[PDB]
Amino acid sequence: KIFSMLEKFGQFHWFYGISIGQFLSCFKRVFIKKRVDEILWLLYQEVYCQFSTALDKKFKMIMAMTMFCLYKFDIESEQYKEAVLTMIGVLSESSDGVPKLNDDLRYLWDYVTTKSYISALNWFKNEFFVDEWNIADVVANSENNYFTMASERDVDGTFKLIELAKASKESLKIIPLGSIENLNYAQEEISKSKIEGGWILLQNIQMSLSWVKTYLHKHVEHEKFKMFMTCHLTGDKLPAPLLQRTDRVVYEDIPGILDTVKDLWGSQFFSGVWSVYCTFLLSWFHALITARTRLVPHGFSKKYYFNDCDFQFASVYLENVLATNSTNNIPWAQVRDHIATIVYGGKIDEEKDLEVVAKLCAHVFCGSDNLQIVPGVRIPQPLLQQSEEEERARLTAILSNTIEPADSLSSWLQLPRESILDYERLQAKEVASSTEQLLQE
Amino acid sequence: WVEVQFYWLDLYGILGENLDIQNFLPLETSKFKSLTSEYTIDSLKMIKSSLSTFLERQRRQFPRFYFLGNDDLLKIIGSGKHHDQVSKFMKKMFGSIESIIITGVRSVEGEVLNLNEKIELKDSIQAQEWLNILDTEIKLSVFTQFRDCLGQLKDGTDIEVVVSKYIFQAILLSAQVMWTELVEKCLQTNEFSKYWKEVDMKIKGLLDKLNKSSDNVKKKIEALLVEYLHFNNVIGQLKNCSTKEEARLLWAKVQKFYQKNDTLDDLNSVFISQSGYLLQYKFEYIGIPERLIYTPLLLVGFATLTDSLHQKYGGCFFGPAGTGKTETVKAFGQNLGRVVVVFNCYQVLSRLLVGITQIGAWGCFDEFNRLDEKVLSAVSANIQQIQNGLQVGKSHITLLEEETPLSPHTAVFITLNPGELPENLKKSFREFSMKSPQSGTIAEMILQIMGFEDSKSLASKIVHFLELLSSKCSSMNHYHFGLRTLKGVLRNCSPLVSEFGEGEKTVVESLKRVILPSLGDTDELVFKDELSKIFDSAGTPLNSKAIVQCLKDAGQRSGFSMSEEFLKKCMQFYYMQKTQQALILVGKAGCGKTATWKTVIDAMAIFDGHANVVYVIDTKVLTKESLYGSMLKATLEWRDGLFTSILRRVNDDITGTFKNSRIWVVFDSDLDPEYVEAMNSVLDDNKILTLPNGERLPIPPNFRILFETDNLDHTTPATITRCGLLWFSTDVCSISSKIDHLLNKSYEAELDKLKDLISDSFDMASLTNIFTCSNDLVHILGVRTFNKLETAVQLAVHLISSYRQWFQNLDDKSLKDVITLLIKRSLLYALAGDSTGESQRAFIQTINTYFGHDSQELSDYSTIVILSFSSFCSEIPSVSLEAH
Ligand SMILES: Nc1ncnc2c1ncn2[C@@H]1O[C@H](COP(=O)(O)OP(=O)(O)OP(=O)(O)O)[C@@H](O)[C@H]1O
Ligand SMILES: Nc1ncnc2c1ncn2[C@@H]1O[C@H](COP(=O)(O)OP(=O)(O)O)[C@@H](O)[C@H]1O
Repeated sequence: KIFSMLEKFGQFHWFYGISIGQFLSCFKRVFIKKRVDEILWLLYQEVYCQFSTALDKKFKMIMAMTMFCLYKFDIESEQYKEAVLTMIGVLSESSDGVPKLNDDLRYLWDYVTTKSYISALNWFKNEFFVDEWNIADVVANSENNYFTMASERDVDGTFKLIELAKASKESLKIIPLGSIENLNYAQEEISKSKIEGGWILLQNIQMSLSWVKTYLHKHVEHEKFKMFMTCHLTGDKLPAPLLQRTDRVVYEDIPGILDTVKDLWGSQFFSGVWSVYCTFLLSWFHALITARTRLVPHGFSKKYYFNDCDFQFASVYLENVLATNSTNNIPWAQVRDHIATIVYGGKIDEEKDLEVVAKLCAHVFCGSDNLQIVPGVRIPQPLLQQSEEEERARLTAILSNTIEPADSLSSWLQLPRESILDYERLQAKEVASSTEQLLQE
Repeated sequence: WVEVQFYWLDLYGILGENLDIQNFLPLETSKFKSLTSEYTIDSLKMIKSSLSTFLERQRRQFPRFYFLGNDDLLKIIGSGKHHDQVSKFMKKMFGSIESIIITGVRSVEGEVLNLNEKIELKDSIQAQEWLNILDTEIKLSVFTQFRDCLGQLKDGTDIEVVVSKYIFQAILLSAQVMWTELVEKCLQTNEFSKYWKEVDMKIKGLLDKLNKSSDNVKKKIEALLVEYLHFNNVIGQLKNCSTKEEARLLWAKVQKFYQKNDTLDDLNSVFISQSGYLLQYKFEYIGIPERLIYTPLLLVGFATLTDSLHQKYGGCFFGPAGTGKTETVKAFGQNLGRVVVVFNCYQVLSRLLVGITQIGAWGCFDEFNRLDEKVLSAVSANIQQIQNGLQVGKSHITLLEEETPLSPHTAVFITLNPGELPENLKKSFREFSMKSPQSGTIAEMILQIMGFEDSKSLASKIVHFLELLSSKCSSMNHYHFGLRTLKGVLRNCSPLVSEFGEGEKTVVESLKRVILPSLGDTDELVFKDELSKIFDSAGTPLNSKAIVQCLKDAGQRSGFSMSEEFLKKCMQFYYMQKTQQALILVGKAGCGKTATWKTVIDAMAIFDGHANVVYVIDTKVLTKESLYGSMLKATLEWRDGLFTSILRRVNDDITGTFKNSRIWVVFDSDLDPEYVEAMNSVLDDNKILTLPNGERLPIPPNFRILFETDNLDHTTPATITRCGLLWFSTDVCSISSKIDHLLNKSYEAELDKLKDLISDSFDMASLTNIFTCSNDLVHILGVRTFNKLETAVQLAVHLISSYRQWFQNLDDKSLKDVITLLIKRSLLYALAGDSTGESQRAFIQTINTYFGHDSQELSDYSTIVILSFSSFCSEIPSVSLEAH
């Protein structure tokens, strides 16, 4: 039954294709780690802890809930079967009625009544699947040497692999592509690391999929050698023989906003006080728009992808504006228009997204006497007797002391709570419908 | 032998004649000398492949010669003494110069340029040296025209005398410069009315000069008035600004032109400012090309292109077709005084790309999504390499595995039509999505430049009318209501103003003449209702009695019927061939197309007294090689195709008849894009024919091209919009009209009494009943009865003609019965002759019950023997077949 469910997952998307030798090796790991009920529980726990990290968050929740449902359907009675079925139905708003009356089931009904859909979905992992796996646990408990780390856009695993290499004290080599010189350098580095070992990083190989078809099929036990390649979940299809011979890892984008601001401002290494203040505001706005990007049903209407390139171009534009102004009168309207209708609206092909981006620009680049960028904290205007280092210290201090609230997706992005609750309800409906399609078939 | 001799003479003129060029390939030149002394084709081809490195060095000597292939370039090199074959192919060099006048050069559209000084010519001068000298000379001529125009304008001289002497480019950018300076001087104070009035009287005086000018002066003046309307609009907007912040923002958004007053250089002395962003003017001659009407969204596109190109990253457009991306790119490029090459969608593409990156010009890609995976990947990799080399500031780039120099001003532009580019391109490109351009502003400014007294209101009305047409009419394949159709309508308004005058009537009449032929029937009624409801003019009928009388005379001469639908189609074809050159006639099968244009030919031959020559040609019957030509690769021999032979014979004009006659070449077959893209150069306003050998055969103005087709599923909208499209919604006749025309035709192919009896016997009362009864009958290979009337007539009248030898010895009743029986048999074997036997007997019963019981009832096996009415039972001959 578990293998049938995983075959369905592999049929849903081209990245989830699960082999059979992997399943048998996971079953071997069940006994390796340290009566029939205990063996079955260890089977379920080990299979989830091995095959969760090869899926995205939505399919993670789907597989967790389906595994809990199958275990409770086989172990518990018919009343709990009907209760679980009707809770899954009311999650998708298909079956209406209270479950038959269990402390944990009462907690589920309390969470459903309070419309906390993400907590209801994560309750299964909170209750049954106690153990969790990160990227380090996957790479440490893997016998292979070739790894694929795919993810969505608006995020990258370069810093995560940097942290992993620092943790393992291994010299990593990030190899960007784009030129035949880059391809030759990557080939030479591969031919070197196939002898002397070492961790080698490959990034955004979907554009070089043709080079993959040319070289990797013909190419594919050294110590401290693990080849990493990064793909995109929305990209082109990778070859199946390449995918079956490697371990698959999916990374999740961070949910915070202040962390993004800190990460952006920690790389803007320097133009005096005004340039630094402009770069600070630009980092805040890039973080806010990147946070609003993922909210596809309500905040936006289409999943755009604002990388750091448009932030860099906006920084260049602000530098050029600040250079040609000796009167200390910043043209707020000009920079607002250029950000709204060229920089962060050039790729936009819809009117409503342009209007909301312009509204956010007016909210951020107003240049008021005392701006309230978020309801939590207010950034005062700089004074007229400061150098660059004093302003940098002041901005870092005013960045550190801020508190990220639990409603950052509503208060900081200026959205009604009903929209976010509707988005979460739609996600719950999708998860429940998918797990029903897994159940009845 | 001939090919070897020609190649030997060409290579001798290339390498043997000139000295000190054989050092790069000494062994190859020695082999060439040995084969020349011996005189082979294979050795010559191998040498010319080995001479590509020498050819590459030759193209590196003057990079502007790279734009041609091997054959054209070797033709250029061989004719290095007579100073010929170079000026003829000058169009492919710069795109805005057609020929060389050394006194000067002449533009593609027809503008002459005068050099600052003459350049000495000798028979021992290689092409590259004087080509580069001519390029420097024309650039310096543009610079000195800039400086003397600035001196004259700052002196106080009016624009009307400057515009009549210098080039449009110089006066245009001088007016831009002085407009920037005086708007700045107005910005240092709070006064804007005086410069607004000054540019207003400047526009009015330029219009007064325009209305009595020649063709080139009219084009140049319009190309100046578009920017002067821009200046008027900008100053009017700046005057309307409440605060100085809005004025500063609007002035930073729009383009500004500045000239450095301290740099000793000339080409690096004029820069363009927009929101603090600097771009370098190139000062390349462009002539008087098409100037886009300026809109605020055009300025936004200009601003985002400038913002992208400041950081050494090219621009990239994407959006629905018809929003004006490629024309926006072209206007931006020629606004900087440089020519942007245009790619229409691998070896030739990569060669053009490496030539672009080694010349430093701009590359524009149109409709990027029609490439295969391999060529798309290779082109994306090449563009990524070029752009990374530009970003890294590399003097040379490793593009296509050759070391070629990289200019810092090279840019690549790509347009897309989504409903995509790879990851590497989008990592190094900026995307812009323009909306629907304001057709109100374009229409208003083109109407103001055409002198319409009511411009804004009429433009709003016409764009609202086009929106209503697009939102109400059917969703046919060939229906285009974008900006192309509006621009074509307002262009075709130009010849109509001499008879209808400026105002609503000319716009309504041109709207009819352009839109109405291309619509169906319910679409035509919707168009008429919307035109009556929105526009005030009711469309009074003009005085055209002579032409309709001539059409009626030609129709009665050829036996045709003058039904009002046929008159409407004839008038549409005549008014559409008055202006448009290449016409397309579309309708159902056998709906009266060839008859229509033949009637038009006869009628206006009568009307004008002008001779007509017709060359009927089927498109699909002849192959591509036989239609135009076939370069015989065995000996590089040229065999002229039928159309090209006709064009050469009409260009030669040995008899001199074609100087006083009209020549039509119809194309009576289904349209093939492979057969129409080969003559796209004839299609547009260029009116020139390209050939595989490179000849540019001109087309006389009376040399018309026609197309006849039954469908438009396999025809591109590009040729549809450029052609005048005539649509036959229904048949142009009645059944009685066609039956009478066929009877008259076969009569031409007691005789008067017989003709009267035949014409009276085809009484429409029972004929319509039996025709609508047979229309409900199942016919194999189902064709309309309108296509069976021909069979019916040609069978019946031939039977009567063959039986005419026994028509003087029988009674009137017997003759009537014989005629009726023959007619019944003919209509049986024409209408229901393609149906089953039971249905044939049913149609026999229907004929008998619908022609009356008094008439002779035709039996299922009846016949006439030599005369009496017999049955087919008696004519069966018994056969005695043998054993084996
Ligand atoms: N008044 C008329 N106007 C037009 N056609 C007529 C008229 N009277 C008769 N005809 C018929 O039109 C025929 C001429 O061909 P027609 O123009 O109808 O075909 P077509 O549409 O050009 O054909 P194709 O589709 O094969 O190219 C004549 O043979 C005749 O039978
Ligand atoms: N400012 C302008 N002036 C004149 N025509 C314009 C302007 N902007 C857009 N157009 C129109 O854009 C249309 C062509 O652009 P488009 O169809 O996008 O090119 P492509 O088909 O190569 O994508 C033409 O109808 C042209 O009239």
